[PDB]
Amino acid sequence: AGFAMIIVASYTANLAAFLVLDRPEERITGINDPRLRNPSDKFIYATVKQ
Amino acid sequence: GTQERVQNSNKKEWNGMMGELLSGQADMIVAPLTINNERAQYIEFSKPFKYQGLTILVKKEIPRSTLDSFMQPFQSTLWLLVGLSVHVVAVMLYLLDRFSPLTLSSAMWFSWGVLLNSGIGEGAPRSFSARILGMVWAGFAMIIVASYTANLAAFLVLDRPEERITGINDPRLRNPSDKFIYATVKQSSVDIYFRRQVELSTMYRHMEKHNYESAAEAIQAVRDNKLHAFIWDSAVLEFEASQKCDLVTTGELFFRSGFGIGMRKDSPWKQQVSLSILKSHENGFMEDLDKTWVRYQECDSRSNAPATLTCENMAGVFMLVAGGIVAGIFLIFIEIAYK
Amino acid sequence: EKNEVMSSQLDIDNMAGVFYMLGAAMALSLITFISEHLFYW
Amino acid sequence: EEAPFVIVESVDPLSGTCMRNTVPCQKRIISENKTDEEPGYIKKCCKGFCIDILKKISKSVKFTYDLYLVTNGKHGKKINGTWNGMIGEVVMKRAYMAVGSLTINEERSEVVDFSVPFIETGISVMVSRSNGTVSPSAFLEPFSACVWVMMFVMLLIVSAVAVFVFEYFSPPSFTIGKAIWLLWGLVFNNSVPVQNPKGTTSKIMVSVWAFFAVIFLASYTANLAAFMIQEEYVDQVSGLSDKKFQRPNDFSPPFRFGTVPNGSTERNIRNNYAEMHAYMGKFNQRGVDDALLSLKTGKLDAFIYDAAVLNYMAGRDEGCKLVTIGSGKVFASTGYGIAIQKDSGWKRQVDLAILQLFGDGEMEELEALWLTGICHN
Amino acid sequence: LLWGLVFNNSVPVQNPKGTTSKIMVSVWAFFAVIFLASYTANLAAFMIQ
Ligand SMILES: *[C@@H]1O[C@H](CO)[C@@H](O)[C@H](O)[C@H]1NC(C)=O
Repeated sequence: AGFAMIIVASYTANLAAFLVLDRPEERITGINDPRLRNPSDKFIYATVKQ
Repeated sequence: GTQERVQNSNKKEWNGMMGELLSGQADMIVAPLTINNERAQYIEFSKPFKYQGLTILVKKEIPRSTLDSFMQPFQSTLWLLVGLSVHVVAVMLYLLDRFSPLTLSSAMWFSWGVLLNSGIGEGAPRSFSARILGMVWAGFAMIIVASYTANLAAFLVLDRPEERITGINDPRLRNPSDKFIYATVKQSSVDIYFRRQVELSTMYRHMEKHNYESAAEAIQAVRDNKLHAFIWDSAVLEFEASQKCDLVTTGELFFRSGFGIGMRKDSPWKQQVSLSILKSHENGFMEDLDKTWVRYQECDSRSNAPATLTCENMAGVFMLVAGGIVAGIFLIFIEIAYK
Repeated sequence: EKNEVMSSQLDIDNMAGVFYMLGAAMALSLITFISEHLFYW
Repeated sequence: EEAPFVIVESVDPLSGTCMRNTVPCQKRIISENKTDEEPGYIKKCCKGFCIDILKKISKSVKFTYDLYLVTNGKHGKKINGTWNGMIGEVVMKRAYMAVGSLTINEERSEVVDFSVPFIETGISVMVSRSNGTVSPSAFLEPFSACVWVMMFVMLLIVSAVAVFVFEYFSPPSFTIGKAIWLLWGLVFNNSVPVQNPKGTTSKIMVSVWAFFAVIFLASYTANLAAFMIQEEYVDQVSGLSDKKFQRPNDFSPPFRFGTVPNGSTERNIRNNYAEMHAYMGKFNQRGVDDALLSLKTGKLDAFIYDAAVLNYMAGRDEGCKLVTIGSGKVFASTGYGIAIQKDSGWKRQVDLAILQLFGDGEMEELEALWLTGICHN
Repeated sequence: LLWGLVFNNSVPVQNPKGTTSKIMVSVWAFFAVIFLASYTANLAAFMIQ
């Protein structure tokens, strides 16, 4: 009995610690972001000419 | 050693090791002496024996969950509103018996049984209305328990104590509070470095009232919770942060300059000593000395895991149980008396 | 920015929708009961 | 520009010159042969960390300069008693100074003077970031032994109360084992019990034991869900002094580690480590880019190079799939300096100026601009 | 019986016997254990952020 409950309490803490740390990413903030000062190739972003 | 104005005369003279090296009382300095700019004017520092930086040293704290009670994630009104709510539902299930389509004591036992998840009780309502009422009440005993557990495990997740000081750009260090005593060792390289800066000097005015008379006294006072942060070299702080298991360096080194054997500006020893140190850093002799003296670890890995619930914070439920046994004895006297 | 580190309690109003659901279920139960009573007449 | 400290951009196409950030470096490289005296003069403009150090040194010291870039050499290796590269240009009284990456040692200091080191550089290992798994002892972690032993003693005293219940009022006996099984089940959410006979103290007594079981179990789950989240940390190796390198064959299928042959790191290793150099030669690798590609495809287990280049490579890597155990445990930690002319008079002034830069805190700004990356966190 | 088995238990009377019947309620209990340990995890992940 003590082990059917350790398997269910452990399956739920693992499911709700991978549902908590599932943040997609962190968007660009300000201008000091290192990802903006040196962007990747597949990160097309531009402004209005002139 | 540093430069300071004398008490009575006008000329400025060095102090301690620098003064004893300059004033013909010492020909060499075999000791940890960080190479600086104010000292290289009159001293010829050889190539550095070991590299290091300036890092902070704070005391390690107990996680200390601080739960203090079980009804902690419910607010005393919600714990009371749910109880009358069991009975209203119990008395309604009981009243839905006289009308045609169950026993009142048993219907109120069954609402207690469905919300405390207990197995006690016997019998189920037979009318369709009371059946749907119990069918939705089950759904509400489970929303109260699943909601009490997500609230308990989202206040046990966000229970981080604080964020220790990191590096030197921390705004809490450039302008510290009154009850944040932290200082350094008087007359050293850190003193000159803080006196040279612009805003770090505005904070250095604040450190200056209390600076320990030595690194050993400062390390001793840090443990006694008398000093909150000690900024020193990191070869000595790494040896303090390992042996005692309650000292840990939080910040990152921000002043990269190592020690060096320094003799006066004119001597033949100055030339051969820089080659001996460069040659003996390469053939691993310094590595052997470091493995022999400086690094033998006894406490590490910085687990920093959250707190494990102790019997000091989870005693409310045991008090509730003990209380259950005591009221149970009075109820047994009432049962005998009622019988 | 505004940090989400808030030990939020569950006050008498922060979690009240379940009680409205229970009340609506009790109303529906009374409706079903009066319907069954009319059917048993 | 063979090191990520100085770079080469040909020239701004807007004004035909370069901006006010870089300094014009004359890429005076002999292109084809010695048939003519044409040095292939194309005025480029170099910038970076060493360029900024050099530009700060000249204002703090009154002098001018003109970057004669390089001719037939990279850093300078003694060949047939003749020096080439930067050391060869300095020793022939043709340069009088050198900057960039010199990796000061004894052989270069023998004939060429050196200033104080402005940055550290040794031998750091580079390994991939091992994923951090949960500790094998975590289910029995979120509750101390005190909680378990009290729960057990409370179970025992409630069983004692249940055997005392046997003297209740008028309403298969209710033995001790049955009550124990019933209370053991009620804390691990249910097994299959037979309960109190009746008797309002008995049913009530099991009912308030169920209320402590509902709180104990929704508190363990919350505490387990709060540890699994935060704790995460692991380390692949401790450095060159660990048993993983000293005893490679005394393990699972052995590790693979090699460096770039014909260099400084290989020379030291061969000088102070025989079996290590042999095992590294048994797993030699190509250039730094091919070594990174091999580390990405899981072919090499540890890369050996200088600390600064590996740190720069790991700072700007795609994601943070690279690590460098490095830090305090770096072997033969030398430094980079400015190779002044032998027995010159500018050595003292330039090293004093470097120490003065070190004093106020501008080199930290230079490092934060040119030496940090995305994985600085 | 199946309404109870998804909100952790009320007080039911179960399949008479018959291996398809007991089995059938047993695999409905396995979807109730996953559904309920998944709602709790999802509720614990919203309350936080
Ligand atoms: C770590 O997890 C990522 C997830 O995609 C995986 O690609 C990688 O191979 C894992 N590394 C190890 C050492 O398990």
